[PDB]
Amino acid sequence: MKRIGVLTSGGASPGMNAAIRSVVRKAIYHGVEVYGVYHGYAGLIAGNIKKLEVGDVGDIIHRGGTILYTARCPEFKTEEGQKKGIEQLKKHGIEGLVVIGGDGSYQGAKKLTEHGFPCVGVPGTIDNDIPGTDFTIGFDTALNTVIDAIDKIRDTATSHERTYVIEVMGRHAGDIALWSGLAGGAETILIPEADYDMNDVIARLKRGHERGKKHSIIIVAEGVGSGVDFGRQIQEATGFETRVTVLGHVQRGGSPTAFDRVLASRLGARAVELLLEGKGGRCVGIQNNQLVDHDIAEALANKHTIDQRMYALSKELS
Amino acid sequence: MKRIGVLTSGGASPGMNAAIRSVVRKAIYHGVEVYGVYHGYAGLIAGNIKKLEVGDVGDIIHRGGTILYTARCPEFKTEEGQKKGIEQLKKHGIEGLVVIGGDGSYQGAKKLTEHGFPCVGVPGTIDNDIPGTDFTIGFDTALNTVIDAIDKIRDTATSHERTYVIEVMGRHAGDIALWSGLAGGAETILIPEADYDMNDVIARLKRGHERGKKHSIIIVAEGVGSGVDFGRQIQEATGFETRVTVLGHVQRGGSPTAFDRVLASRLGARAVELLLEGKGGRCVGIQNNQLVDHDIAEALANKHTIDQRMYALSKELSI
Amino acid sequence: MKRIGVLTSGGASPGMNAAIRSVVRKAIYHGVEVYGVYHGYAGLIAGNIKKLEVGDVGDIIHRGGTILYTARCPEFKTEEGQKKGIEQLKKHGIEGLVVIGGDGSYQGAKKLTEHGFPCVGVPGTIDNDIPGTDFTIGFDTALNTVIDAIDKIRDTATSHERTYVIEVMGRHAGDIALWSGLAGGAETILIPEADYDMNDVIARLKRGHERGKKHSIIIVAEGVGSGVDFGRQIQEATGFETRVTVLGHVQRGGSPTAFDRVLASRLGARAVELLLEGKGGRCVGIQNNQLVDHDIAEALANKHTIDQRMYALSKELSI
Amino acid sequence: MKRIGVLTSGGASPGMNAAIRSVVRKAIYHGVEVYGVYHGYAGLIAGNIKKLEVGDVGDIIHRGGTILYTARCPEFKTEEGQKKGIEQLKKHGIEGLVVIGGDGSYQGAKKLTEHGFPCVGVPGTIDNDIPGTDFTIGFDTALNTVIDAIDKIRDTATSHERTYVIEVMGRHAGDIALWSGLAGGAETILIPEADYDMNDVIARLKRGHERGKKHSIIIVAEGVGSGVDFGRQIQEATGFETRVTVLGHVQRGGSPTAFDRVLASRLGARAVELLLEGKGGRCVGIQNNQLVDHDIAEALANKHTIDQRMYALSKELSI
Repeated sequence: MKRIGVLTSGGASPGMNAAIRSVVRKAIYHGVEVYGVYHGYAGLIAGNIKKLEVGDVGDIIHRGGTILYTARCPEFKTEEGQKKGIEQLKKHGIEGLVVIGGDGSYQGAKKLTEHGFPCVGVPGTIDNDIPGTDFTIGFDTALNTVIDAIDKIRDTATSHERTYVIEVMGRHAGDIALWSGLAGGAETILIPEADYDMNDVIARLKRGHERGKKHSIIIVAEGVGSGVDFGRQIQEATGFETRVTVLGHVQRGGSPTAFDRVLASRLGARAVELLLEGKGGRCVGIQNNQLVDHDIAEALANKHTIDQRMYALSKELS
Repeated sequence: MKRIGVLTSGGASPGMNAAIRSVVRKAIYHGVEVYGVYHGYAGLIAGNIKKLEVGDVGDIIHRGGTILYTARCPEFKTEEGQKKGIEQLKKHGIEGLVVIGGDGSYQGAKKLTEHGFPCVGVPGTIDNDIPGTDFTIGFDTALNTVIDAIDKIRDTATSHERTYVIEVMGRHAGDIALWSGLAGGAETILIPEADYDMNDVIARLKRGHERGKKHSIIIVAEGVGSGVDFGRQIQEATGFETRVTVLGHVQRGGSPTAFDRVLASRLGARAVELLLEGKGGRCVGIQNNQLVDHDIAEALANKHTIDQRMYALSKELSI
Repeated sequence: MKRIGVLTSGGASPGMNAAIRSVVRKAIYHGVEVYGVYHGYAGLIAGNIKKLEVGDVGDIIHRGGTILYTARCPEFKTEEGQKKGIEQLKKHGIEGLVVIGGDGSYQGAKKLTEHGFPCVGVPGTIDNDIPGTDFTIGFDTALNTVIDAIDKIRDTATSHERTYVIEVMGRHAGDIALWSGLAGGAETILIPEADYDMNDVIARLKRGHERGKKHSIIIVAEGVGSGVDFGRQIQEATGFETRVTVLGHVQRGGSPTAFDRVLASRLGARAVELLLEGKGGRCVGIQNNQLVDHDIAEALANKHTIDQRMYALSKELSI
Repeated sequence: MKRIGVLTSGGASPGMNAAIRSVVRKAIYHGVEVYGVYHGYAGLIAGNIKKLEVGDVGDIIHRGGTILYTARCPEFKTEEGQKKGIEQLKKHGIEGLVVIGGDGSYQGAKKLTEHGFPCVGVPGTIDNDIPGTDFTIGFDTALNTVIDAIDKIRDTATSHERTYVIEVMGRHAGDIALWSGLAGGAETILIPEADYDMNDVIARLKRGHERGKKHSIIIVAEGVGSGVDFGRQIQEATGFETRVTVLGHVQRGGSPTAFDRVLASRLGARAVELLLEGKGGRCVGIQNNQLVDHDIAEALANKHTIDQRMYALSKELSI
């Protein structure tokens, strides 16, 4: 390929810029041209396209967010929209596309290949909810953002404010909550992939309160419910003053950790390799500490799960 | 004096441990013993008191929280509680008490000295709402905790998600919201002191959406209302999708910044000087970048005010 | 005036971007245009100049370094260079210049002012060594970068290997060393502004070890000497294993703290006010926690000092 | 078992406390008592041992260092010391030992193992140089400490000072340098496990400035040489001003990252299970993202390697 393109879609994840940097440098290394597609598939249809030079990625490896931006584009989820995209790619001489984003962005990667445009998906999201990869780019950073908040909460325990609820992201995937909860030494972790009894939870608060536990910290994945609601119900049920933190989109931001930069760099480069190998409709990932790549359709067909042992471990440790 | 005591009261504040360290080390340097009182005034009344050795404060300067803990004590708001408190101090041969905390800790200090027991207040709280000091110990750390959140939100630029409400601590004082908002480049800051026109907030929003502004960040002091409420109001009224962060007690936690450890070290040491030089019923502070102390009652009689020019400036820099 | 300019000179300082943003926004608030001058005085001479739009500082408040870049320029020390600069300014319609930087950047502002061109200086450097201000923009951030290192070192103590020497920046000023050493609980601090005695030092270290002091941390301002050398000088004197950290230029990098962003915002805006009021040849600062401005020549005439009580306090607390 | 023990040996490593916490909590869940052995093997021989209550580990998961302390012990490398150790263990009714530390600590585990005392090794070090595991507890945290410095150096840019040398830890392993180098966007990485042509290095450096590279960063593992010496070679060969930063022991310090805390928790817990399962003379680890365990002596026979494709990757990306 003489020229490829790269875009980000699905909302920000720390390490997207590291991944863009890798795609650009890896391709330029092999003599390939790289074009930035701004604003995701929306910018693709709109022809918001511009060459990325070696220097254009020379100061971004440590930056959060994405220099290419992202934008939702339902228009691309249609035939006429995909056609506008294809047309814009051909007009710019772009022969293949690296798509960095969430599972949603993958669908578009697939369609493009079917119409003779090799596209490879790179997992950029904090959710860690993409099949065919143990870890998505940004998950590690989000975890550290979450434990930063948990650590600070540990300093604030008094006798009358001793119970804390922290709501983290994770609409369907409990990964953020589970890993954060374990690393944060949380007493209770509520996730969608595991059922919980609010009585067992309240019972656990009291047991801790009895043996003199300095603080009870409850981690709640957003997919399970509102931090505000859980906290209010707990206070209502126990008489214990309950304080609530809702991190929100903070979890998507900040400079990527070392693990995210490294993962981003490897997957990004791997994506370029696949295109040059003539492969397409593939997504990259890491599995058992090894770089893998799967057919998009096959990968998307699996169901994401969490490590139950780790969930169980977290209960033992508290 | 041969023996003094030290205690922490009110919410946790980053730098409390640095203040405790300073109290202990400054006293020991002058050949005075320091006894730790645990759990604030509740612990004082209960007699939860124990000598602090030089090594008990050797690894705390950089630690958040307070090794002495804090606990509510309504009883100490009565003659009975004050008497019990004094009984315990006397029983342990404690001749003066350094109290590190917020507004309500100072009331206890005033009452104590009105009862003939030497007591000095040190301003330990994040919300900068203590008389006789430009800055309380913990405020600067809290500010940095808030902008950490704001900075991360600036990395999340989705075209349809560019409106963010962040609820910070305040209640009565808008200092945290004001300083973190100015430092964080917030578009709008809602503080309890000033009036706000929701009409103005929305117009400023739209004005920024038109000009292509990538992030609209609104800081709301809890004293003004709930971030979630405002987020809903703003989305209902503009159709701009609005995301909300409520930081909560994260703002009280974490390792103190350099400024807070310095302030804490200087102020804790001064409180000791005041006790050893016969003074009492005073609180320490920093004003116009100078170490000061005041009669507690006199200081408590002044209303706290936010810097009005800084508020005005923040509005000039956003637009 | 209807058009001003702004540039950055001297080493990079965290908060420079916050200052730039404030200059642009404040000017724009009063209907005035701002043109950025890139690569410092060098860029001013070479005519590297471009208008700054409101969107060009819309995302920098939290960024370290400077989007206008900085560079050395000996030519601007000469009258030919200075003239070529005004030439370039008047070519672009710039009626006043804001200069954000260290000592050196102030000389150029003096000269431009001697040549009848309205210029105001803003103190941007980490070493706190700029007259007419208690604190320079960047100082607070550097202290926090230093204590982050000191904090990590505390985690690595081991009774046999427990003596650490950290060398910090500050060419001729011991502010960084003094504040960071007080904030980090250092046992000993070496700065140009106070005589030291390695014997008095060695004894400290031993008395500390005698009573089982967990760790011994020594902070050394680079203007006093090398840390690697004080390290070697300390081992063969006590037999104590000694580790040395030299931080170097990390102290200049990083996102500015809340205090630096606030200072930078207040000083930047004040610099614009001065120009628009026709009051060039000044520098701005904060003194006794109030905003101030001074004639540059007069300010530069003042010698730099530190708070001796604070140095004395750090000695008292490290027992 | 009714009662086991845990200690830490080798340098300090972030996550040791999370590991200690997990050993203690996991044991308690199974109704086993845990006794702390302070100061590693030195303390074991000396009988520096005390029961750890469930509350002794209640606030350490996020703390750097180790509450049990670490110490060197040549004595334990001898038959006599080993027996005194076992004697002290029996003396306290300790039936099994969890050893958290570096490969030095594993030797002692193997030895207590040849003596028929149940011991499980847990890999706690930053250099990632321990057999039977892809990652050691503390490695990830150290990487992030290194890139924090590299990131700040990026804010420090000029035409004059554009070349930076950073010396990082690792002992005999290049892992820290390779991973931090890749994560930090280093132009050149010098590690023990791969040959380097200094002229290629020099040539690559010039190649970069010719094309106006923002900053040139070079990472040097300490086991390859001295940062200061490389920086001199480079300034002398290019005339480019080269600033050296030697991070030193700061890399061992700080609060563990999420991954280190999770790793520590899992490996600590697994280590206890192995003792209760009547195993011993094993070390635990993570390989291919799965919990594993191996015979100590066997694992100790494997040579350390790094990912060479990763190394090549770093070369490709820094053009």
